[PDB]
Amino acid sequence: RLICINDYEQHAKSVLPKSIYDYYRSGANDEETLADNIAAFSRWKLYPRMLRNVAETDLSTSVLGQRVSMPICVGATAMQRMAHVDGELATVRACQSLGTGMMLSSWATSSIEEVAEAGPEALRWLQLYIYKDREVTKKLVRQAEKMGYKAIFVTVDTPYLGNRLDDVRNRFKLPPQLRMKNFDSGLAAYVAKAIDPSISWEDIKWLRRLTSLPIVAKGILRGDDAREAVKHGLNGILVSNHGARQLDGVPATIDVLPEIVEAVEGKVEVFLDGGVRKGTDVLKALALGAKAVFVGRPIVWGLAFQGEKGVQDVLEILKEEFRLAMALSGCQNVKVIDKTLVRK
Ligand SMILES: Cc1cc2nc3c(=O)[nH]c(=O)nc-3n(C[C@H](O)[C@H](O)[C@H](O)COP(=O)(O)O)c2cc1C
Repeated sequence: RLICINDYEQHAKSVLPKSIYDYYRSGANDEETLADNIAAFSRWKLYPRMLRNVAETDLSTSVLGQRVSMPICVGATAMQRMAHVDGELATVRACQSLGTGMMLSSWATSSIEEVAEAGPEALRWLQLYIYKDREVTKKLVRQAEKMGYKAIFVTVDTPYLGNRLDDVRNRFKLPPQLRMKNFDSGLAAYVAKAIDPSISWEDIKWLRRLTSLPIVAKGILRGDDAREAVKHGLNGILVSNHGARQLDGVPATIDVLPEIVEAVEGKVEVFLDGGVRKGTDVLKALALGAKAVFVGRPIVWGLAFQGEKGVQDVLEILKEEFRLAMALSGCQNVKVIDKTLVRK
């Protein structure tokens, strides 16, 4: 049956209700960036070295000082229990099995505590939105800290929700037996009521004083903004267009990655998400300077197939495709994945 990430998406389309599949699949508006996040990877070509000795390929690396088994981590995707009953709990258990990290959504269908208890040994980080209610915001950060989450990924590209046309057509909302457990399109209205469109760099200063955990700015697309995040004492940049779900017509993340890596001058780690489906995608992102990449939708499709096992399978497919891509390119470990491997 399912031997690559595209197969898991096709299976998911066959077994999820239309409104749930569409919520997970959609991009904003005409979905130009959604297509480009995938097409852009294909424009970057690989220049493999031969005869390097790849008997022993080591995929391990570090994210903000914490070891991971591979440079492929789970990105925040809201409300995972729509795809499968165990939702976030499963994801975290799969991450623990694989030895990689899970970024937990602020809009999870499982609590910060339920997920930590399910994956105590897993590397876990919290994705944060700055809520209008700063007491809501602080108690999410404090709960992450106490529960041995290792970083905060603050999403900075969502003052308002993007306009995902299928959610508006389907009048998206949660199934009746589910909730966000940490507290037109139903979700766009929720954002308008709950999430602060006023936040500025002053709020980043606030958050940077609030916690000693590492903080990564998620959703940066400009070098100037990245340099501002470094000036504010943040510890990494996640180059992201929110899975193409926010402003349509922004570039693909793999295309803006080199500007961001150049702008930060090695001062903080730079990560990528958006369109990662294949081991060669991971290799290209690392060659252009990313420390690791995050996967969003493939994880949801792993849930839709077979829950915890299905997330494990998706992660193992990515790991094996990445291993093969490294070996065929002449790379024994991630430290030798250099810029000459790629050209656009
Ligand atoms: C269904 C879905 C729900 C998402 N929920 C969140 C969220 O709660 N918080 C967040 O910061 N980003 C959210 N994102 C954006 C993802 O973190 C990530 O940037 C994006 O999925 C990466 O692209 P990919 O799906 O192509 O891998 C979501 C994306 C999707 C598809």
